[PDB]
Amino acid sequence: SRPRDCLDVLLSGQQDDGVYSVFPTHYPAGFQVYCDMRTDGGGWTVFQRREDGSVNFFRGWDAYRDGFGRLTGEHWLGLKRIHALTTQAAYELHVDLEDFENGTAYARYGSFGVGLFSVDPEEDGYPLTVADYSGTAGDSLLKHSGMRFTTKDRDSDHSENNCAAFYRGAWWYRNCHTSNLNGQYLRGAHASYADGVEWSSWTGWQYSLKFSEMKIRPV
Amino acid sequence: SRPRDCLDVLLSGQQDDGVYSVFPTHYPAGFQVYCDMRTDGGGWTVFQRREDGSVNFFRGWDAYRDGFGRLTGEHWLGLKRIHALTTQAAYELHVDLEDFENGTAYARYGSFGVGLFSVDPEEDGYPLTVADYSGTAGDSLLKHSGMRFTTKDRDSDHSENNCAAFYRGAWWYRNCHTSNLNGQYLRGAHASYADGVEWSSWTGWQYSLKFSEMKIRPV
Amino acid sequence: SRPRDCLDVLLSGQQDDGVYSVFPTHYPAGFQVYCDMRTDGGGWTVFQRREDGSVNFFRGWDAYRDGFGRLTGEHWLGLKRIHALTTQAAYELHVDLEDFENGTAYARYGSFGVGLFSVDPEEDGYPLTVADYSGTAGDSLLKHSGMRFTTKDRDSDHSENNCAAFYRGAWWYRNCHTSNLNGQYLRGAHASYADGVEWSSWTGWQYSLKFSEMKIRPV
Amino acid sequence: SRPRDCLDVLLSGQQDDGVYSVFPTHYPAGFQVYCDMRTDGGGWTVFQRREDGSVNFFRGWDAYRDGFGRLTGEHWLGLKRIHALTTQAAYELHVDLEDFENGTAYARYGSFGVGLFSVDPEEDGYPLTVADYSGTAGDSLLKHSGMRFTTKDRDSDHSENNCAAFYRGAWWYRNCHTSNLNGQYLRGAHASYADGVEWSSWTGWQYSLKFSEMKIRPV
Ligand SMILES: *[C@@H]1O[C@H](CO)[C@@H](O)[C@H](O[C@@H]2O[C@@H](C)[C@@H](O)[C@@H](O)[C@@H]2O)[C@H]1NC(C)=O
Ligand SMILES: *[C@@H]1O[C@H](CO)[C@@H](O)[C@H](O[C@@H]2O[C@@H](C)[C@@H](O)[C@@H](O)[C@@H]2O)[C@H]1NC(C)=O
Ligand SMILES: *[C@@H]1O[C@H](CO)[C@@H](O)[C@H](O[C@@H]2O[C@@H](C)[C@@H](O)[C@@H](O)[C@@H]2O)[C@H]1NC(C)=O
Ligand SMILES: *[C@@H]1O[C@H](CO)[C@@H](O)[C@H](O[C@@H]2O[C@@H](C)[C@@H](O)[C@@H](O)[C@@H]2O)[C@H]1NC(C)=O
Ligand SMILES: CC(=O)N[C@@H]1[C@@H](O)[C@H](O)[C@@H](CO)O[C@H]1O
Ligand SMILES: CC(=O)N[C@@H]1[C@@H](O)[C@H](O)[C@@H](CO)O[C@H]1O
Ligand SMILES: CC(=O)N[C@@H]1[C@@H](O)[C@H](O)[C@@H](CO)O[C@H]1O
Ligand SMILES: CC(=O)N[C@@H]1[C@@H](O)[C@H](O)[C@@H](CO)O[C@H]1O
Ligand SMILES: [Ca+2]
Ligand SMILES: [Ca+2]
Ligand SMILES: [Ca+2]
Ligand SMILES: [Ca+2]
Repeated sequence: SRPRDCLDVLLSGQQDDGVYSVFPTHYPAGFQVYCDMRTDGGGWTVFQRREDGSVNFFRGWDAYRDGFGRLTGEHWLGLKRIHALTTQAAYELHVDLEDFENGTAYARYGSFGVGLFSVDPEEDGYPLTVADYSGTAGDSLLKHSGMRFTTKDRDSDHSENNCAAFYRGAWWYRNCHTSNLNGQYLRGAHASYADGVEWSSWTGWQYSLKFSEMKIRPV
Repeated sequence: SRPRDCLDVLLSGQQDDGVYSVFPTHYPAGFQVYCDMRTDGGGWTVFQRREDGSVNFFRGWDAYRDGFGRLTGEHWLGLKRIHALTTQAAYELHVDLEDFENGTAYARYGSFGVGLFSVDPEEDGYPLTVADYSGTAGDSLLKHSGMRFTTKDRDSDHSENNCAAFYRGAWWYRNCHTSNLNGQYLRGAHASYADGVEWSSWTGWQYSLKFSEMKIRPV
Repeated sequence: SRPRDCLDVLLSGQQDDGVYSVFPTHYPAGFQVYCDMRTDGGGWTVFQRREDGSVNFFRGWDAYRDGFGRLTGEHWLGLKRIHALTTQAAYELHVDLEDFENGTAYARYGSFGVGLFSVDPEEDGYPLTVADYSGTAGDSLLKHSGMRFTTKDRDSDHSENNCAAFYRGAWWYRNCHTSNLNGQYLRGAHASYADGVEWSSWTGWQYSLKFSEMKIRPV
Repeated sequence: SRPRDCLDVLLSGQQDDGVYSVFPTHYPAGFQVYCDMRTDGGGWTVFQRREDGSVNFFRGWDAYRDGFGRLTGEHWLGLKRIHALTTQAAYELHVDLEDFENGTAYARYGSFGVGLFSVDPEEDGYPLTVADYSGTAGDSLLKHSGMRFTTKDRDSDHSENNCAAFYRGAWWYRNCHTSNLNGQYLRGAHASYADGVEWSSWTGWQYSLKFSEMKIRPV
C-alpha cells in the first residue's frame, strides 16, 4: 500500500506502464510518478521526458526544484522529488534517446543520486553522483559527476558565465556540458552551438534529439 | 478511522449530512469537508456552495488555491484540496442548482478531476478533466474540459483579456464560459452580461442562481 | 503513544503537571503543551498564561498564529495549534485569574473553539465559538462569540479603529472588549483605560490582573 | 524501522559509523544524520563538524536554522533539526576537538538542548540548555547556558554590537564567548582576536582548532 518507488509498485503485482503513487522514506506525503514496467524487466521511476517540444524546459530554479509538465507527457519531476527518491536506496540511472530518423540508443549508469549527503540539498545545489557507464548512446554524463545543478537564475557551474543561460537549459553544468537533455526542443540538426536536447557522445553538439527519458531503479 | 473522502465516511456508518475529517492519499494531515449523505445514496464531498451572497467569491489565486468561507455555509474548499481528492481515485461530479422561484436542476459528470497528471498542479493551473454529462440542468461544463483555472490576478484562459476580471469570477475559463458558479451573487435576472452565478444551459447568461453545490464521489 | 490532548495524556497514566507531546487529528507532526493535571480532575491543555510581565504580548498576526513565549512560563500556544486542538472534538474552556491581593476567580465555558468551520481558519481570522458560562470571575467572553481575532497589524473587529492597537492587546475584539487577557502587564490598578490584562466582570476596565491561564478539555 | 536518533540506530544492530535516517517525535518526515558508533560505546548523533575549512560557516539565520554542508564532511545539521532531536528526550552533548599538532581533547555535558520549552523555537532564538561538564578540553560552554543563538543578520546577544559579526561565527553568544566552534577556519595560532574555531579553556582565544565534532546521545 506504500511503495517507495516504481520497483515496489511492480513487485506488488502492478505490471502496466502508467502513473502510480509512491512514498519515499523522507517524503511520506508521497507523490505520483510515471512507471516504466517494460525496460530490462521494468520498475523504473521516470523523472524527465522530452518527446514533442510542447513544454517549456527553459525554466528557473523554483520550477526545477518543484517540477513541471505532465506525468503522461513531457515533464521534469523536480529535484526535491529526485533527491527524496535517490537518498532512500542505491539507484541506477537509465537514459533512453531517439533521433528524428527513429534511431534509438541508451546509457545505463550503475550509480546515480542528487544531493546524496547534502544537509540542505536545495542550498547545496542538488549535486550529481553518477558512475559506471554502459550502453549504446556512449557516456555524456560522467564529466558532470560532482557538479551542482545550474539554472538561468542560479549559477553554480565552473564557467565565467551562466552555462544554463548560454546553452538554454538546466543541468549539472561544469564548463559547460557533454549532455543537455533539458535544452531547447530544436528538432534535429541546428546551427546554434549545443543549446538543444544534446547527447554529445551519440549525436554531437548540434543535434536536438526527438525523445529522452531519464529514469531510476534500485541497484 | 482514516476515510479518504465522504464515501468512506458513509460506508463507515456515518449517515448524517455534516462536517467530517477526511485524509486523501497525498494530503495525510487531512482536513474537514461537508458531506452530502442524501443525494443518490449519499457519500458526496462538497467543494463549492453558493446560497445567500454572504461570502465574497471575487478572490485571487492564493484564496482559490487554499480555500475560503465556511463548511456550514458558502465556501470554496480550495484547488489544493480538490486536487488531493480527485487524483486518489476516479470521481464523478454532481452540481445542484436552484433559482429564486424555487426551481431546481442538476448536472452529473461521470468523470471529474483537477490537475490529474500535473507534476506541480499549482504551476500547471489545476486544469479541468470533465466528461459524460447527464441530468436536468443541461451541460454547461464540457466546453471547459482541458482549461486551466483563471483568477483576476492569474490569467491562463484563451481570451485576449482576463475572463475572471471580465466575468467577476474564477473558473476554468476558455473564451470565456458556459458556466460561472463562482460569479457575483447578483440575485436572479441582471442587465450585466454573464457575470453572476450562471449555468447558461439552464438559465442563460443573465440569471444569477440562488443556490449551487459542486460535489464529488468515487465512480 | 499519540495522545491528541492533555486529557489523553492524563488517562494514559501521566498525573504530573508539565510539558507533554500531543498529536491533534490534522496536526500529525504534533507539538508540546503545558498540561494542568489538577483543575477539576485534570486533563487541561494550556494555550495562554500571564504571571509576571516577562513576555511581550503586544505582538502581530504571525506571532499570534505561530505562538510565542515558553511553555513553562508566559506564552501563547498559537491560533494554528488552538484551531487544530478545538476542531478535533468538543472542548470546554477554563480561565483561572489572580489579582495582586492573591484573590482568585475562574470562568468555565461549556463550549469553546477557534475557526471551527473555517476552510482557511487563518484567512477567516480564527473566529471564536464560546457558550455556557459558569464560575466566580463572571462572564467577560460571551459578547466576543462570533468575532474574528484582531492584532495591531490585522483589523477584523467592529470598530472604526483597530481595537488591538487601541487596547494594546490581541483578542476576538468587537467594539471593543469585556476581556483583554493578552493586554499590557500593567500590574493592578491603572489610569489608562482597559489596556491591561482585564476581565471586566471581576476587576473592571482599569485593573491589570497578576495571573491568567486559558486551557481546554474535551466536554 | 523508525529510529528517533543514532542510539536507536545502534541498538537496532547498525554498528558502523556513517549516514542513517532518523525520525524525531515532532519531525516525522525524518532526515539523514552522521552517526558516531565508536565514542564511549557509540550512538551519537552529529550536528556540527569542522575538519578542513572547505565549508563557509559565516552564514546567516536561515542557513543556521535549515543546515548546510555535507553529512560526510564539514556541516551544521540545522537548529530546526537539533531542536526536534533534543526536545524528544534528555540528551548529553559530546564535543571532540583536535589541534594542528594532533593533540585531542573532549568536553562532555550531562544535559544539552536547544529551544527546549519555546512555543516557537525559531522566534525564541533556539536558546541553549547546557549543564554538568566533564572531560579534558575544559568547560567553554556553561557561560553560554540560557543564551539565544545569534548570527550576523539576527542579533539576540548581550553585547552593544553583534557578537556573530565581530567574532565571524554563529553561536549562543553572551558578551561575547568562551567557545566559537562555528568561527573562521584560520588554521592554528592567529593575530585576530577570538574569531576562529576557539575553545578558550583548552587553546585560548587566538588558536583556531583543526577539528571539532558536536554530537548528542540520550542520557
Ligand atoms: C517513426 O516511427 C513512428 C511511430 O511508430 C512512425 O509513425 C514513423 O513512420 C512514418 O510516419 C507515419 C505517419 C507514416 O507516414 C509512415 O509511412 C512513415 O514511415 C516512423 N518513421 C519516421 C521517419 O518518422
Ligand atoms: C421557497 O422555499 C423556501 C424554503 O423552503 C420557502 O420558505 C419559500 O416560501 C415562501 O417564503 C416563506 C417565508 C413564506 O412566506 C411562504 O408563504 C412563501 O411561499 C419558497 N418560495 C419562494 C417563492 O421563495
Ligand atoms: C501571595 O502568595 C505568594 C505565593 O504563595 C506569597 O509569597 C505572598 O506572601 C507575601 O510575600 C512573601 C514573600 C512574604 O513576604 C509573605 O510574608 C507575604 O505575605 C502572598 N501575599 C501577597 C500579598 O502577595
Ligand atoms: C597527524 O595525523 C595524521 C593523520 O593520521 C598524519 O598523517 C600526520 O602525520 C604527518 O603527515 C603525514 C602525511 C606524514 O608526512 C607523517 O610522516 C607526518 O608525521 C600526523 N602529524 C601531523 C603533525 O600532522
Ligand atoms: C557545450 C560545451 O560545454 N562545449 C565546450 C567544450 O566542449 C569545450 O571543450 C570547452 C573549451 O573551453 O568549451 C565548452 O563551451
Ligand atoms: C460568457 C461568454 O464567454 N460569452 C461569449 C460566448 O458565448 C461567445 O460565443 C463569444 C464570441 O466571441 O464571446 C464570449 O464572451
Ligand atoms: C474596552 C471597551 O471596549 N470599552 C467600551 C465599551 O464598554 C462601551 O460600551 C463602548 C461604547 O461605545 O465603548 C467601548 O470602547
Ligand atoms: C571573545 C570574548 O567574548 N572575549 C571578551 C571577554 O573574555 C571579556 O571578559 C569581555 C570584557 O568586556 O570582552 C569580551 O569581548
Ligand atoms: Ca558560472
Ligand atoms: Ca487571457
Ligand atoms: Ca476596526
Ligand atoms: Ca547585540
